[PDB]
Amino acid sequence: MKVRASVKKLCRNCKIVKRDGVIRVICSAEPKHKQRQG
Amino acid sequence: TSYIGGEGHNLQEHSVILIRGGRVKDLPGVRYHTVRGALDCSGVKDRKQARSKYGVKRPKA
Amino acid sequence: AKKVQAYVKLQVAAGMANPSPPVGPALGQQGVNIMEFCKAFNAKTDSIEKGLPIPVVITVYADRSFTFVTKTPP
Amino acid sequence: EKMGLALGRLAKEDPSFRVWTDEESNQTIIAGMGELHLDIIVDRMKREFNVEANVGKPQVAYRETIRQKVTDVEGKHAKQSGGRGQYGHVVIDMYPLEPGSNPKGYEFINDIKGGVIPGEYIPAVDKGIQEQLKAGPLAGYPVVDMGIRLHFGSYHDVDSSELAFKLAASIAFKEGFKKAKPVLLEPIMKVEVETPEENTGDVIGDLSRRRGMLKGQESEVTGVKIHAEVPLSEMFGYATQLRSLTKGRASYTMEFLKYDEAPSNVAQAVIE
Amino acid sequence: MLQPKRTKFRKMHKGRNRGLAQGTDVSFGSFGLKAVGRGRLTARQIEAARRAMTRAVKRQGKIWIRVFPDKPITEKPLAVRMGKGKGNVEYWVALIQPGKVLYEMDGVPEELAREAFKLAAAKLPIKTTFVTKTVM
RNA sequence: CGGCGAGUAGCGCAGCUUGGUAGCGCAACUGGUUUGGGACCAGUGGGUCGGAGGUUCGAAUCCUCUCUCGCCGACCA
RNA sequence: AGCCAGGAUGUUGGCUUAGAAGCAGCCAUCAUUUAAAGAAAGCGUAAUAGCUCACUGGUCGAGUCGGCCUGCGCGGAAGA
Repeated sequence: MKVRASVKKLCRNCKIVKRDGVIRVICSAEPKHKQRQG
Repeated sequence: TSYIGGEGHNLQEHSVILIRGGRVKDLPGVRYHTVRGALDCSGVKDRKQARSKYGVKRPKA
Repeated sequence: AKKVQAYVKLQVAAGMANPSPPVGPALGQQGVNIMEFCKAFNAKTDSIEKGLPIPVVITVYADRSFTFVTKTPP
Repeated sequence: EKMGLALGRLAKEDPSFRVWTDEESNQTIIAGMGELHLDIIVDRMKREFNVEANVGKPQVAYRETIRQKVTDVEGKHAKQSGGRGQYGHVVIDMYPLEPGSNPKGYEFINDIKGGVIPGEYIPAVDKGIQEQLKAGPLAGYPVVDMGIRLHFGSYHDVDSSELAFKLAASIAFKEGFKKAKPVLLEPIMKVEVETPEENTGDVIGDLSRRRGMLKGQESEVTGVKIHAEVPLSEMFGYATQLRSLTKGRASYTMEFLKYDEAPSNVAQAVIE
Repeated sequence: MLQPKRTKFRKMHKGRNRGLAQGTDVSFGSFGLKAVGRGRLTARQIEAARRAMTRAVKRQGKIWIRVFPDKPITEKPLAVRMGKGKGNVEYWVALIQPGKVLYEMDGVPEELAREAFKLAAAKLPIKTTFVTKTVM
């Protein structure tokens, strides 16, 4: 999964989540967007 | 080696062909005339005259 | 007045009989193979001008019959 | 030796299996029908006759053609140095003929106003090029499309000999060839494909991978008649990479069309 | 790339950089790329990050560097014992004093404008921002 | 990675110290001579000096900065 | 914002005629019915179809939205 140092939505169906203080991004229509570590 | 008496052949590096004797008196060493129309050689065409040699089968006409 | 049943909004070729090439398969994804295309269409086209771009709504029904919602050169 | 016939025994016993010959590369063709068809042939040879062979890949022709003009670049030669020298001056203009109608690849006519090349030599000087053309320098493979117009020339009475004119021409060609900066051509095959109805989106997508392009396709009862232009190079064993997609329901036919451009990366696989 | 043509000296003293900018604001066009940092822009970056801008302004508009290197840099080769003369002019830079407008641009509107500089600023070491030409 | 010393017509070599003109000879070429070729005898073309930039009235030239390539040694633990 | 219904017509809107149907891409970026609906923000397509949002009306029932400048914080951050 993308562990980009600078996460951001690659779509609209992407979302911004604040789990554990860690910044995680979850997409339901394209798993590729899945990324944390922002 | 061996000489291919004919007006255009197709023999090349394979398919064993029958070989018979006979010097050519034209090429030092070339002392065997190839067997044309035999084992793996298709004999010449364009010929009817003296077709007993050159493996040219009988003309239909 | 319907939605996509088996029907199409394609080919303008009336007079160049048997309009196979450019459009035949453009609607042949669902099977409008060239044969059935113009026999009933031309039997209806016999009222107006050929040699012109006559658009046609190919309304092939669920029972393989069809009457048209065709148009004139848009 | 014992091999080729060893298959002919099994090349008649199976009427679907054939054995051609790579004329232009002097080799052999195993004409099978799939992974298995090819497999057992190897092993049938392997143990039944105890004769091992290595599977390989087919060959191509790689013919060339020029893409620009040449100005006039000459080819004079004089091997006098005592005796009966070899003299002949040839200054010529070779051009990029189209790959169109006319049968043979090159084209040749004369342009010597004053007949400064006397008679006999023309066909004579030519023949060396008639010979020269069985192979091209750029690769080591034949060439086509020579629009050669013979500009001028010059010789000597009893020294300028045909050998020189066969010779001197060649040099004019080599220099002439470099000044027209040719490039390879590879076999482009006209190929059709029948695709169920649904795996078409994969077959068409497939050809794009293999450099082919969308040049006509129509739908039928349970298939489609697809057409594209693709070099035979990118056709090694299509069926395998083909069947795997359409549940092996497709059916294709391969007919040669014409040679065409060999691209950059493709152009240097010519390495040897 | 940008390089001074036939200047007067091969080598220049280091020289500090303390001081605010004086090539203040939007002179030529409508938008600009104003820098907030303080850093030795090298000749390489200016160009490399310029074509890195023109791609997004396809063919419409007008792009303008407001900078020019005119500053050699003297870097010694490997394994060279300190001293033994002064170095070699390896490349050129253009000092930046905070406040300097780098890339004025005009033509295309605000939106695409915000973009060209967005991409461009990425390939430059100094933190920068956006500016607009105001009345006076 | 420095360091002296060349680089000059297709080719190999003068002219360079001291700044004012580009040569030695072969090659290609032209004709003469022989039935013809080899050789030979008289003539022509053929570089503007590796390149940039300066200083000079004038730069092949005297230099600086780049380059091109030969030889010298790149060390003592 | 949800929850609801619509999101249509001429129009496949040209070309490169390779297929490009709002959606490869270049140009235009019109007008109808118009409460409004872009000759179009996105997923889809061999190419259509399909599935949404733009924008507009039902119920609902209280504030809410979007940029900008600073404070203090999170990540980026792995060595014997």
